[PDB]
Amino acid sequence: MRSDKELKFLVVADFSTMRRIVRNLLKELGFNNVEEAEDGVDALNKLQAGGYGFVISDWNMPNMDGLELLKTIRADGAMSALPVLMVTAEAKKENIIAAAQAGASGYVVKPFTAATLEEKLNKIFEKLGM
Repeated sequence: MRSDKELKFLVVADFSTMRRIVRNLLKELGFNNVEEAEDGVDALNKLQAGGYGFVISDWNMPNMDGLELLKTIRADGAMSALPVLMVTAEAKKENIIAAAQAGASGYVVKPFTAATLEEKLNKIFEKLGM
């Protein structure tokens, strides 16, 4: 429905190209309420204003990385409920375990196709009920 398509996303990544790819895939899926941030600090400044419903973060970023962003989110009372999808690089399963242990709603490995992202997004929406 139009209503659920209203879910507000925050895409967090140092690389503009990455933010562009994700933002287009979201648009292909019908989600137009998308915002961007370039590091963990910029993201927290936007999240604290509230009213966000889903966060997608890349892993390596300056100032505050993705893992650190995730722990910060999970430790904040008002934010601990946010669904958070972590993007990680291949050859780094340690990153996958780390994200699971920190409370990531899910992870997606890059590069990823339009199909994979949707696949992971849908799995998350079932678990939390959306």
